[PDB]
Amino acid sequence: ERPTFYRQELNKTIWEVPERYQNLSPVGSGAYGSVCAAFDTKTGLRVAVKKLSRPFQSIIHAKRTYRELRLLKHMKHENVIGLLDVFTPARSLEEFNDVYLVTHLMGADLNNIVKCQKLTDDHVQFLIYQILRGLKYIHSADIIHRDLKPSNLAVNEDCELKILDFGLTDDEMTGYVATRWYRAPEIMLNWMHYNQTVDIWSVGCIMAELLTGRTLFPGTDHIDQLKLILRLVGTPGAELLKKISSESARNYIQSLTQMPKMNFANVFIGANPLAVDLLEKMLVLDSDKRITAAQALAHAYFAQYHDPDDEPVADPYDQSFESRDLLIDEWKSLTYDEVISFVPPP
Ligand SMILES: C[C@H](CS(C)(=O)=O)Nc1n[nH]c2nc(Oc3ccc(F)cc3F)ncc12
Repeated sequence: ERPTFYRQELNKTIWEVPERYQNLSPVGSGAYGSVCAAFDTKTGLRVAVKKLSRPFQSIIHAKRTYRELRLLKHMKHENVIGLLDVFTPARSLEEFNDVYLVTHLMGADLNNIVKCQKLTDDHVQFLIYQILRGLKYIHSADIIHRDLKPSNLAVNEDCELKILDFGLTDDEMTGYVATRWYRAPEIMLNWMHYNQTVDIWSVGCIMAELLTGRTLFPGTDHIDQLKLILRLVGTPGAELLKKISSESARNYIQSLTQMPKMNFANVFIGANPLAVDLLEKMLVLDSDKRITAAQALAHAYFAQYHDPDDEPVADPYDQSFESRDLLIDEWKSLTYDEVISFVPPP
C-alpha cells in the first residue's frame, strides 16, 4: 500500500514525505544539495533525505536524474552510499515530477575532519582501506567515480566511511580550488580517454594529505598544478607521450624542462615506509601502470584490515542507456519505473 504523505516547507520548496520520516532538518548549508536529516520511525535509523531539484527540466537533466537513481539503486556496499528508500507523492506517471532519495545520515565529511592536521598512521590505514574497499566494488561494476575528494567522503564518529557522488563547470575548476587538487593530470588537461585509475590518483592525493595534514598538489591554476605534479613524479617519458592522443596537450608537455621523479621517502619524512611504497604505486603518471583498488587492498600497508573474503564485488551494471538518445518524457518514464520497482534492503 501507499503510505500517507505530509507537507512541509524546508529549502524554499514544499517537501512531501511519508509519515515514517519525522524531524526533517536541512543539513550541509546547501553544500550537499537539497538534503535534510530525518528520523526514520520504521527502521530507527537517522537518515539523509535528498530532494532532486527540477529533475526533468531538460533532456540533459532528465537523463542525469535517471543516471543518479540507477547508480544509487545498484550500490549495495558498506563503504558506498546506497538507497534505503526512494519515493514520490505521485500516484501516476502523469503526476510524477519530484524524486526523493533516502540514505544513511553520516556525521561529517572527511574534509571537515582532517582540519589542517596529521592523522595517526592507524587512522590513515583504516580510512584509506575503506575507500579502496568501496572503490574495488564501484570499479567492479565498470563505474568510475571521476571526482573523488575529501568532501564526498562521508564519515561517522567511529571513522566508518561511505563514498558519495560516484558516477556523476569550468569556473568552479578555475584557480586555487579544492575542486581540482585531487584530479589525475590526464583528466585535468583532457590528455586521453581516461579509465578507472583516475580514481586511484585521487586516493593517493587524499592519502598523502591525511599523512601530512597538507594538500599534496595545491595548484593556483591548471598549469601551476601540473608543474607541482611533475616535480614530484617526473616529466612523462616517450611511452606515455605516445598515449596522449591530444596533439595540443602532447606538444605543450614537450615544451617543459625534463625533471626526474623525486624520492618519496624524502618527500614524506617520518611516514611508514609501507605507506610511502603504496603512495609511489598510486601516484604514477602513466595511468596504465597505477595500482588498482583490488591490488592495493592486498598491499602490506593494509595487513591488519585486509580480508579477501570480505571485500565483495558488484553485480553487473547495465549502462547501455548512456549511449542512448531519448526524449524528456522517455527518460522520465524510465525513472518512474525505477522508483516504482524499488525494493528496500532488509
Ligand atoms: C556528509 C554529510 C554531513 S552533514 C550531516 O553535516 O550534512 N552527511 C550526509 N549523510 N548522508 C548524506 N547523504 C547525502 O546525499 C544523499 C545521497 C543519496 C541519498 F539517497 C540521499 C542523500 F541525502 N549528502 C550528505 C549526507
